[PDB]
Amino acid sequence: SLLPVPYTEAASLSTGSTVTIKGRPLACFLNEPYLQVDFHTEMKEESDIVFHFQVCFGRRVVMNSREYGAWKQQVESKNMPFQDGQEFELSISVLPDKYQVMVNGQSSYTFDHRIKPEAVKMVQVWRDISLTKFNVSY
Amino acid sequence: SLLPVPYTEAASLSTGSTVTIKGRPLACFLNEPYLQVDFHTEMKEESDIVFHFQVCFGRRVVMNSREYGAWKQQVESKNMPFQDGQEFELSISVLPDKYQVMVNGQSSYTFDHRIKPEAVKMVQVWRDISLTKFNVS
Amino acid sequence: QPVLNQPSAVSVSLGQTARITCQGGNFGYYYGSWYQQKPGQAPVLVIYKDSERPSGIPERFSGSSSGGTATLTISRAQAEDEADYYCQSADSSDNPVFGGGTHLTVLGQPKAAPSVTLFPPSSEELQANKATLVCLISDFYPGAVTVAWKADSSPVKAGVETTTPSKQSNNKYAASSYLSLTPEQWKSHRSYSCQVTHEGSTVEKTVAPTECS
Amino acid sequence: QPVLNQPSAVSVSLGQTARITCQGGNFGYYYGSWYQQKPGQAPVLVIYKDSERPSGIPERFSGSSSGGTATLTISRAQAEDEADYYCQSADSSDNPVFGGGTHLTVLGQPKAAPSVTLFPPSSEELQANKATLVCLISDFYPGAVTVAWKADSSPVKAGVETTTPSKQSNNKYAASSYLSLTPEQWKSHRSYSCQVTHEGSTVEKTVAPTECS
Amino acid sequence: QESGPGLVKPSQTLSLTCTVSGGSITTSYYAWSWIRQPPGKGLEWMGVIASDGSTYYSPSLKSRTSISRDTSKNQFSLQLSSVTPEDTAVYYCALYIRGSSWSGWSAYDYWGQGTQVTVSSASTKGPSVFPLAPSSKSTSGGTAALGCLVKDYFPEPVTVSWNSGALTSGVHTFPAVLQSSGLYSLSSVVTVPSSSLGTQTYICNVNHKPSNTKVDKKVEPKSC
Amino acid sequence: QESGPGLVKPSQTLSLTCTVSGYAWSWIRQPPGKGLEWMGVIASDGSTYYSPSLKSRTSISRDTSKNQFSLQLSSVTPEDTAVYYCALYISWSGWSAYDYWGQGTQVTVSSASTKGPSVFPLAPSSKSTSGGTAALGCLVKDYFPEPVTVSWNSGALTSGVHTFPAVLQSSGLYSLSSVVTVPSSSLGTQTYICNVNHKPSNTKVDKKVEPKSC
Repeated sequence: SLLPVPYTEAASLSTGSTVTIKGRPLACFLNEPYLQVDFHTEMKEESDIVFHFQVCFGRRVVMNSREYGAWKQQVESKNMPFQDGQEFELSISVLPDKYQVMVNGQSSYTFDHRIKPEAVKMVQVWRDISLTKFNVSY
Repeated sequence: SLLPVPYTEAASLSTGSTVTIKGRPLACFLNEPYLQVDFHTEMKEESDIVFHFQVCFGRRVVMNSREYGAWKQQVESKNMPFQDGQEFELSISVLPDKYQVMVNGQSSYTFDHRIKPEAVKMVQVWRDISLTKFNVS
Repeated sequence: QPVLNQPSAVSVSLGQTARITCQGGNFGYYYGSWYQQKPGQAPVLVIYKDSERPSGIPERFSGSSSGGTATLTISRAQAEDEADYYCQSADSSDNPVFGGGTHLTVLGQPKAAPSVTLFPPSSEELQANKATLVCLISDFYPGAVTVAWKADSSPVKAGVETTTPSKQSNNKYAASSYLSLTPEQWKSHRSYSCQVTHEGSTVEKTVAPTECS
Repeated sequence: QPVLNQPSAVSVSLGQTARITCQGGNFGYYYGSWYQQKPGQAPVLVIYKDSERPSGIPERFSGSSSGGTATLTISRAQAEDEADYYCQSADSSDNPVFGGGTHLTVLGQPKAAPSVTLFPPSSEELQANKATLVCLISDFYPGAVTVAWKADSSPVKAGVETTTPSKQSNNKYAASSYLSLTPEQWKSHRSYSCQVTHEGSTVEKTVAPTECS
Repeated sequence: QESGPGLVKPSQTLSLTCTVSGGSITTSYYAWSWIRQPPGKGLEWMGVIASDGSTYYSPSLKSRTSISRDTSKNQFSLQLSSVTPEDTAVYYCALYIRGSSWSGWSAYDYWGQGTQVTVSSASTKGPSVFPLAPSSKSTSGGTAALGCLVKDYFPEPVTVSWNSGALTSGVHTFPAVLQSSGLYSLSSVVTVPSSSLGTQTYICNVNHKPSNTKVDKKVEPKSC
Repeated sequence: QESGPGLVKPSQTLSLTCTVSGYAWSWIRQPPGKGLEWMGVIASDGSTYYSPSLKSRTSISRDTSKNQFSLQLSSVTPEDTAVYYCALYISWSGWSAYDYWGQGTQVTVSSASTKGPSVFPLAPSSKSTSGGTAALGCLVKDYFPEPVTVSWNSGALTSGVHTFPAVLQSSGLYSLSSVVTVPSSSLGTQTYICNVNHKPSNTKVDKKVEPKSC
């Protein structure tokens, strides 16, 4: 039932791809657990990151990309629709110009493409959260 | 072999107590896994933190305390004896005036007492690391 | 405002053991310290970290702490322990607090008779069209004193301002009283007297303007 | 400095299809764009995001891309498409790169004979103690030309400044050569000649100082 | 050593400074704090400045308090803005010795002597200083207690030195009385022998700092 | 719209401004005859970016109230001589394209100063034609640096006009000429004046071209 965390899955995305995450944080929001979603160009975890999605539960969400091992301009968002101790559904919809990250079907963040989504070869879900479901839809 | 993470255990410390931790990070240092060690005043994790020890593997280590739910002055340290992908041994020696945190039996960080350690009732180990051993001396 | 709760005044006889409590405050989490303050003198640290005393402090001073209360213990009271005692702690590492203050009275101290010195108004004050009589009381214990003024045989009760008794450096009380008078009253009357009462006993002094004193 | 790899110059016949590749660059991650630039005029975007063309760009222009290569396509060539062509991409989101530039030559154009105009040094320049002969060639194809100057029969090569040939507005080359001489040489000689060779053929013009031309 | 005394009108801002050691050897000058004591009240903390850390403040006074330091002068200064009559207090400079980092529950071993700061709308009145001639009596043992009179001054305190600080034995400086009008007045008397009063001349050097009046009154025996 | 002078002494700091008339402004320069070279970018929403080669020497400012943005390349040397373009982008990425490009401006950095061109008229060929053909021109001698716009009769004559590119002379100066193709029918009624403008030195010389007396 439970997916192993860090969860690493080979995947390739394109305009229309949606990344579905269903899990629960492992700590109360006061202790500030993190959640991270990274879209990699290779199966090796040290590879470049097309889309970096890091949540600091209860505080903020930061997104960035890693190109040739270098972190680019970080984009910060203070919107925290996630609710303390409640299970969440996380969906990242790929659009031609940007990403669409919905929280329980509710828009919270966007990220304009810096690397074309066809470069994604690996998706990893890892941080202080429990993971129950992970699916890619088209 | 592996201990459940987050690991929460009741404990009480004083001058002479030594906390032994043996584990391995779950990610390479470039991806910046974290390790956090929090000394709580009650078994509830929402209780105050006498000693907060959070490692950002490969970049720095910061220490602080949470008193009445409020984070106090954070202390920053860049000493990173932790080695990428290698197992670590973490020992925190309690002194009368401060803490003495050794990394693989080698002193790396210190943190002067803000709350006397007798108020500690629970010790919690939780972050992107695997856990194998936990000991109270 | 955050303040520690401690009794305002506590009395102990000489040779007894005095204890001052600091209640209502945040302990267990924190440590406690103690200061001794003398009137007109800077405070002096007595206890730190709830157990230890700094160098110079006698072993008579000791401290206890439990829950949300700290107790200062003075095993063998002496006269010099008559002072104000403040307890100190924090609400948080970045915020210290101080106590409401406790006045400790050391009883059993030897009695002393008051010494009175009365000056007449100088020519300068008479040159300044005023007149003030200065009645000074020293070396008396305890401080409780009543002062009487007289107009050649007749009590004068208006225009009298008398100080609150305060200890000297030698642990004996001292007080003063001032009488506001005009050049009319002073030269027109034969003399003026200051009568001081202490523990029933009485002491009077008298001076006259035209007659050299 | 970072530059993309593309051919420097490319020739294509009118009505045929020309294709320009933009290779050697840090592709796979990023997209490619294309600009059309004529000398001394600003570039104009032709293709963006490797697939779509903006409105106003003719249907002749299309772009394809795959792996580490992008291809610029001009399906139905016209004469006006003769210009310099640049591709662009990035080595990183915060660092764009640009190509070396490609000149597209539209072949099949008819050859044209040169028109030569020779000016004598003006009275003012001679009045200003100078003299300049201007030998102007226009409407000629291709650019390769050699210029010869003569002192009534004698070749003169010193004081000659000859330009690099450059196309006109009607897509034909133009070049000029200037001869620096003094009014003494100007008045001392009967005439001066400019002998121009293009594709072997020769066309000459001559002027004389004292005789109005 | 503390300096910077005086009275201030409400809404003003006054500064207080603390000098290098005032009696402290081999000082790394570590962990300087400000503690004030309202008249007759308990001590009230104001702030601190640590060498390891940076600074801390109290929430009530956070908005109005500023602490600066000049290590080349080895002094650090307080600025309390928008003063009110509640800010009238004795301000102490306290030094933290313990080599550990500064904490809230930490204690201060060496305290500054303190100085009185009076905040009120009323202005400062110069003290009516007057000498007290010695008792004309001739004594078989030898005793003559002559003094000085400091009348009608506001506010407190008033330092009383005798013969420019040349006489300290047996000297008594009595506290002031608060009159119904609201003004203070005190006197200081020394117990000196009545044997020689023409050879050793005694002068009461009275200083009132909030009004900055320096008066050294010549005390002479009264001719009869 | 580009503005700013073209002369600068070495080791100085030169400025270029780009005007905006009816969402990310970038600077691209072109060394003479070379390929395009990126210099920087400044977004209205976001902040600035730079290229490492020019990172140390490049400073980008913005005037949103004027909707203008200016380049500053400090401590200029003769290596900084290039043709500067400002291109408009419409978040900004590296692979992003620029739809509206500035007309461009030539900036030449060298120790030499600016020389006013010794302009001289070129009288038309005195020959009279039965059909009508006369190519008369103007002469722009001894000018530095490039370029020079040459207008005829204050922009009233465009037919058959040819303005030749400049030649780099051995003396070290530039020189070009402009010739118009006008009919030889009326040569006493229509006065032709070559209005030559040299912008780096701001010299305006309008030379009166008249037929050579025979």
